Amino acid sequence: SMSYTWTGALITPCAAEESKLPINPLSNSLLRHHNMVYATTSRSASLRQKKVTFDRLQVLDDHYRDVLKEMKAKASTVKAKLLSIEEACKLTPPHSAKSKFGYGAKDVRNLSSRAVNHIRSVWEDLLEDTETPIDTTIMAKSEVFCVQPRKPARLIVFPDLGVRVCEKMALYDVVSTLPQAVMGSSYGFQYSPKQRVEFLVNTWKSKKCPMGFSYDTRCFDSTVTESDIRVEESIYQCCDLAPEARQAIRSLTERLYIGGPLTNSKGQNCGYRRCRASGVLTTSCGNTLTCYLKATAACRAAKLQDCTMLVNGDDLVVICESAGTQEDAAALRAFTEAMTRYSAPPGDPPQPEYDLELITSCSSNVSVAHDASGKRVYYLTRDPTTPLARAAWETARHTPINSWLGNIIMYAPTLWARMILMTHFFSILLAQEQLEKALDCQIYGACYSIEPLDLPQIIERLHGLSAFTLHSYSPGEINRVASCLRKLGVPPLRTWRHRARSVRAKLLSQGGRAATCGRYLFNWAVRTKLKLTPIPAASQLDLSGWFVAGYSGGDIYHS
Repeated sequence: SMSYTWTGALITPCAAEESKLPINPLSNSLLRHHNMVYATTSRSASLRQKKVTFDRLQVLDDHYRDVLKEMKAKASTVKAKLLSIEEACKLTPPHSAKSKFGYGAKDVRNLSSRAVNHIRSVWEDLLEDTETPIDTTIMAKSEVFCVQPRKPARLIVFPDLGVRVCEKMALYDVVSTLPQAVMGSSYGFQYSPKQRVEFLVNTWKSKKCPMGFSYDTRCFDSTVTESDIRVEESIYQCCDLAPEARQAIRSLTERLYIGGPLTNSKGQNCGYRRCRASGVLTTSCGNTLTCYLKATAACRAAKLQDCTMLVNGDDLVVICESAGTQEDAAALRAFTEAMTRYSAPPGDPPQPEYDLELITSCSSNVSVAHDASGKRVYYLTRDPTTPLARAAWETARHTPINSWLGNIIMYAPTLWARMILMTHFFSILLAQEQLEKALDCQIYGACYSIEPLDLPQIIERLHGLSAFTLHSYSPGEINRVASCLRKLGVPPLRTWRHRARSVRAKLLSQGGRAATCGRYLFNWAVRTKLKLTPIPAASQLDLSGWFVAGYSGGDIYHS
């Protein structure tokens, strides 16, 4: 059926939309070519609609059903708990979109009487009404990018804050625990960057002759069918659940997940969704499950040998035993026809790779570097263009989320993150004495509140001490970085080394946590390097729950 249907009304914005990168002194010392940095706005929604709207084709087969039975079997071992209104409220992000019922995020997080009563009533309605479609709002997503040799805004769809709190009560545990129990090592959100790199390399090294490929589904969300969502429910249904939870999941599937009416910010009727909503709690879990089910069966259909998959929602990467150049190519083509039949047509065409570093999954790839001793260290990196563009934008305007902080944490080992992201921002946090001001960043969809001064502990725990001593990067990584900076108008690396020397100096002067930041994060700036030893306060840090599950668009916040 059509993924979408439109009345004709337009996807509208609430407030104004900044699209051009301002001419700010602070951001300008970072990226001079400001006209190459733009932000999507509703003005291009039309273009996205035209692309995400289409008729879905799906033909299931024995392979699909065998894989589904296998997954259900594992699902059976799970026992999910219903969350208390309190627990679910504390998950609501402080800046989560307010409800159209006289209360918002803050009121929710605060167990305010009004908010709570509506939540109670919304929950009761989920238990009594098992059919009535549930309203959702549709917005043009505002994301920053660099021009190309422009991308239209993505569309987000989400129910009222009230329903969102109920989703958490009935599904937070399920989506935080089931993916793992079902997909085992193949579930990607269980791995921290280091861990993922480990899994990729060990896997690659275990194949007699490895062949790997990433597979890009053309607009995954709109490809998810009513059947996929029902099959996804059938899996949640194998869990042990409290009666009201089982009903809440049933009602939520029929009234929200499978589809429903779309309303713009003006309260007008935009159309109807019959595919995945990008802004619900089960979006990450559903997509990882759906994509895993289809890919596994497709691998069988294609006869790929001894496959090892890693799934992160719609992102998919596969490593298997090579059967030969020609064979692999045909096998990949088979795999693709299988996916197309399962309703997961390719975007870019999948290409077989025989060098791990060439494969790109989750927008990242493996690269090598050496530590103090010269030992080789695999780490995860990526073309730094988007990260940099957003760093500049986030520098010129105050934004709800700080991708830079999120990128430092996920790419702490990279050349650009250490030399650029670290220098620049610490430089600015000093000048404005906000090294202690906690900022919100995002990790796998979840919103985290973090103090920059904690970065050293965080980084050590998630990557190890080598993250502060990596050096002698591969030429390809260096060239991509250098090339990038030239393109964006960002000062060359030598200039960053100089700036870092200053930043570090000032940080050390301050002593305390700051002095540590300078000692660990910038040890690469000096030549008479210090001997970096384990940071005490690190392991004392509670990082459990940091790399357990994805929550992209799940309205999750536990910090």
